Amino acid sequence: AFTVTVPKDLYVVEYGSNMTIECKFPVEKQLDLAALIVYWEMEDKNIIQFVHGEEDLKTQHSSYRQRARLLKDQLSLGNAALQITDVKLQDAGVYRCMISYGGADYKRITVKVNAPYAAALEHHH
Amino acid sequence: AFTVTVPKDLYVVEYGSNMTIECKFPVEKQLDLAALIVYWEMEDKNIIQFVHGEEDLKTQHSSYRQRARLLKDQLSLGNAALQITDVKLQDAGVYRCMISYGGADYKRITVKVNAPYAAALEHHHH
Ligand SMILES: COc1cc(OCc2cccc(-c3ccccc3)c2C)cc(OC)c1CN[C@H](C)C(=O)O
Repeated sequence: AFTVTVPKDLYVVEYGSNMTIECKFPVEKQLDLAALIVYWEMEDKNIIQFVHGEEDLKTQHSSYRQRARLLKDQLSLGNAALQITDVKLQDAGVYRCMISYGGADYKRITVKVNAPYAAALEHHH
Repeated sequence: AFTVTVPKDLYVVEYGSNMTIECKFPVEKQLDLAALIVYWEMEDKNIIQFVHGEEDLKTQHSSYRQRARLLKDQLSLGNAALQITDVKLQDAGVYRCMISYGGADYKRITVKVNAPYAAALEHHHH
């Protein structure tokens, strides 16, 4: 069966750093880009959509603009890796990577964000 | 674009009855089952998986045992309908219909559960 796997289903990262959350699917041969679909979301807001070799960002949620990229470089390795830069406190939650490449499956990844008092306090108001 | 559509994205049902929540996907002429993949989840609790023309119950969440069917007949019509029987108070929430058939898409459906005092009282006391 075609199954998406997640090497680590929980990440805890420090406010303001960068994170790469990985999502693995089988790639036996050379990648067939036109058969590939990658959807990354967080809660119910789109982070990246990838169909026919191109990222589509019309969908992408405000709070992910210019901070979220899919390392297409790893896709040929079978790795839909999402890179978030300048991790905010509002990035903590459940992410889902959904992959269709001759079959389909999806997996959740939970992200916790440690933060110093100051950043938490400004998130508070 | 491959688009899953939901004719009704809100359902109101009475406790202990059955509900059928509707989810439609494009099929022009006769269906290719080896390409069809349907997942019904509810707030990240797996309800149904349908792969290779077979429902997969290996991931089915405890609370949906033998209460959930996918109407296998109407799949050729472009109809992924999830059928829940003996609707519980914990069946209220956001459902998600995920469909891969060449393209891929998913849609949410909210379900509210009306229940009389006694049933709500046992649910409250759980
Ligand atoms: C949230 O909506 C989505 C979701 C998309 O992947 C959703 C997606 C992507 C990959 C695999 C599985 C899947 C996983 C397990 C079981 C069944 C399917 C799923 C649901 C792609 C989209 O775009 C291609 C759009 C956008 N709508 C527009 C109308 C469109 O499809 O053009």
